[PDB]
Amino acid sequence: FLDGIEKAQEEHEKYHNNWRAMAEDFQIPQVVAKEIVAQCPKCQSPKTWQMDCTHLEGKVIIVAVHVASGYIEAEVLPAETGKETAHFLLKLAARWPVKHLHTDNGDNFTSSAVQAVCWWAQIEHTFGVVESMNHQLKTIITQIRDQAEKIETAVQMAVLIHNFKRKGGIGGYSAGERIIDIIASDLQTTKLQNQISKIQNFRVYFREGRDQQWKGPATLIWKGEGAVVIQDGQDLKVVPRRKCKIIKDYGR
Amino acid sequence: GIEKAQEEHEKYHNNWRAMAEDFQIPQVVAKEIVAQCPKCSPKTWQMDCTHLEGKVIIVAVHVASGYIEAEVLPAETGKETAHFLLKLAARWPVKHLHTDNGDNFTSSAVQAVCWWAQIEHTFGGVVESMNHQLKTIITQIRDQAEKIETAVQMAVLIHNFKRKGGIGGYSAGERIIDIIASDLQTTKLQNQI
Amino acid sequence: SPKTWQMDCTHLEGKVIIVAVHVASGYIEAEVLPAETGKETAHFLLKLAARWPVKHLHTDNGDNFTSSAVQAVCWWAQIEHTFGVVESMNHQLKTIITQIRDQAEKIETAVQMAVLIHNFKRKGGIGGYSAGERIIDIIASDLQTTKLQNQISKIQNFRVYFREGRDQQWKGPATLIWKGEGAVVIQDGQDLKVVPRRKCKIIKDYG
Amino acid sequence: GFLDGIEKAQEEHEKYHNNWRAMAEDFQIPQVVAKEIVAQCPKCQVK
Ligand SMILES: [Zn+2]
Ligand SMILES: [Zn+2]
Ligand SMILES: [Zn+2]
Repeated sequence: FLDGIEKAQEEHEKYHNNWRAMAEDFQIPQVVAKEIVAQCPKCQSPKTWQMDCTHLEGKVIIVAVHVASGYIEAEVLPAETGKETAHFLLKLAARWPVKHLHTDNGDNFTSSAVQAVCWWAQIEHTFGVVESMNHQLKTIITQIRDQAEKIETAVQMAVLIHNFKRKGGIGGYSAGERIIDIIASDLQTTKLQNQISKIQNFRVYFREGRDQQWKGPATLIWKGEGAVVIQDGQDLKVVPRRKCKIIKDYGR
Repeated sequence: GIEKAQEEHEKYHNNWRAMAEDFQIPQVVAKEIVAQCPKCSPKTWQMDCTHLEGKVIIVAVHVASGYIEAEVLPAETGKETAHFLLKLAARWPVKHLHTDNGDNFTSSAVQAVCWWAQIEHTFGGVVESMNHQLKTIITQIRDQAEKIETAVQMAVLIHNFKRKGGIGGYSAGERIIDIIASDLQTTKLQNQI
Repeated sequence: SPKTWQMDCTHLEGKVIIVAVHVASGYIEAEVLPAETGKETAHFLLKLAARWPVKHLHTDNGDNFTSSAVQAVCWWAQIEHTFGVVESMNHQLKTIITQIRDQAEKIETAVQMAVLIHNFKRKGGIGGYSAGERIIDIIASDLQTTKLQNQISKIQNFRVYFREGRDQQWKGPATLIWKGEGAVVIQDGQDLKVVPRRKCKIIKDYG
Repeated sequence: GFLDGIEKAQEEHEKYHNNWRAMAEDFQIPQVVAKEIVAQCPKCQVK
C-alpha cells in the first residue's frame, strides 16, 4: 500500500499523471490519487451550448450545438420572435443539463422572454462552431431531400444522420457517444468530490512506534478496515487502526 | 450482406469503410457501392508548424490515434521540412499527407520527397488541439530541463506514453500499434480469402 | 525480449552515424551526428525513448555511452543500461547506402533513404515479412497479454440489479461476469446464475 | 418549523456567544445545526 503511494508520488513528480491513470496503475483508491494531484502546485466544458438561427426555403431553422462533442438539436420555427425562441430554450433545458449559453446579438435572443427563461432555469447567457455545423447540416438536408415531403421531416432526418451515422475524430465515434461519455465523466467527478468533503470533515490523533505520546492532529484522507491514510506536515503516511483515534473536527 | 449494405446506403448514405467494418464485406464491393450512387484511414498524417520562444516547432500527428511527432527546426525552409517528412516516412508507413496552404509545404524538395516515397499530398480541428496540449505539457515541465529541445522531446514522451485518456482509456502509442496491426491482419485476410 | 534495444556508432564518408536496432525484429533507427560527445548521444536516446517503448538498452564500453548525460536520460525515462547484431545491420546499411548513393546529394538523405529501404522494402525471413511488420506484431502481442489481465477486473467492476421469479422487487448489486446477447451471467453471494437480458439493469453506480 | 429558530439563534450567538446545548434547548433546533453555528464563529469552540 505505502509502496504504491510512494511510487505514485515519484511518478507524478516526474510526469504529472492524472488521478484515474494513477488509481488504475498503482492500485490505490481514487481519493488518495486525487489528493496526490491536489497537492501539486503545477496542476492548479461539458455544459456549454451555442445557439443560432438560419434560413432554408423560406423557413427558419434554429440550431443548438454542444461544443465539446458536436451534438445537434434543431427545430423549425413558425416565426423569428422571442416567444418561440424562449420555448425552444425551455425544451432544451428540460432535456439536457444546460448551464452556459452562447449566442450572438440578435433581436429575439435579446428579449424579456429569453431573459425570464434563463432566470427560471438558472443559465448564464453570454452575447458575442454553429456556422460549421449549419453548413454540414445543410449539405445533409440537400442530400436526403427527396426522401421526404415536408421540410420538418427532412430536418429531423438530417439530425438523426448527423448524430448517429457519421463517425470520425480520434477513436471513430459518433456525436451521441461522445456527449454521453463527456457527461458521464463529469458525473463521476462530482460524486467523488462529495465523498472527499464528507471524509475530510474528520481529524486523527495517532500514536507513533516506540512512543507513548499522541502526535498532532492529522487530517483524514482514507479510512480502511485495517489501515488509515493521514496527511500531516505536507506528508502522506499510513497508520494502522490500533494506533489511531478519529474525532470530529469543527474548524469551519 | 450486399443487400443489407445496399439498403443501409440507400437510407443513410454511409461511406465505404463504415459498411465494410459493420457488415464484414471486402472493400472493393463497398467502394463500388458508394461509386454507383448519384447523390455521392490508418495511414493519414497531418502536419503543422508553430512558434514557441522564437523557435519553430514542426508537429506531425497521426489522426486515427493522436500519435505525435515534433521537432525544433533551425529554419523554416523547404529542405528542412522535406527532411523531417523523409524521416517520418522512413519510420512509419505514410500514405496520405494533409497540410494547409503554406509556403514551406509547396516546394521542389517537398514535392521530390513526396514523389520518391509515394505520398498523396492534399491542402486544406485535431492538430490545433494537439498543439494546445503540447504547449500545456511544455509549460508544465519547463523547469526540468535547460534547453527547449529537451523540453519538447520530454513533452512528446509524456504525451505518447503517459496520458491515458479518452473513451477507451488507452495511450496514443498503444493505439497506433493496435490500429496498424489490425489493418495488417484485415488486408491479409482479404488477400487470403 | 520484446523491448530490448542495442546501440552503436560508426563512421562513413568522414561522418559519424549512430545506429539503434530493435533485436527481435531487426528494426533500424539511424541518424548522422555532428560529433561523438555525450550530449548528442543522450539526445538521440531521448528521441528514441519518446517514439518507441524502450525498456532495456545494450551498448559497448565506449566513451560517450558512459557519461552523466546518458545516465541522466536513462534515469528520467527509466531505462536499464548495460555494457557488454548491430554490426550485421551496419554492414547491411552500408551496402544499401552504396546501392542508392547516386540518388541523393548529401549523406544524411542517403542514410534516411537506406533506412526506409531496409525497414519497408526488404522482405525476407521465414514468413515473408519486413522489419516494420515484425516489430508491430511483436509489441501488439505483448500489449494484448498484459492488458488482458487488467481488462477482466475492469469488466467485473460493474453492478447488476436483477429480478427473479414472481417477486416484483429489484434485488441487490450482484457482480457482472459476462453480458451476452440474450442472457447475463452474474455472481451473487458466491453463486453464479444466468438471468435474461430483459430482467437486468447494469450500472457503474458512483456512490 | 425551526428555520426561523435558526435565524434567531444566529443573531443571539452574534450578541452573547451562547453554547450549543443552550441554543438547541432554547430555540428548539437540532443539535447538528447548533454545533455548526458554534463552529462557524472564529472566537468560539464547541466543547
Ligand atoms: Zn502535478
Ligand atoms: Zn449515396
Ligand atoms: Zn461565538
